[PDB]
Amino acid sequence: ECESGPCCRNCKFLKEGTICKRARGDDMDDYCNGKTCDCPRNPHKGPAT
Repeated sequence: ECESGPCCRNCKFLKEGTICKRARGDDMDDYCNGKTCDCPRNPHKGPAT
């Protein structure tokens, strides 16, 4: 599969812990997980990253 959400390369998963969107406050960024490029969610409402 080519899960084309360039939190991938073009198709290929980034380095497990590589931010899509540089969110801050509640959602502490949005890392591609080696598995998925659906700009994956990172809740962690409180502690950073």
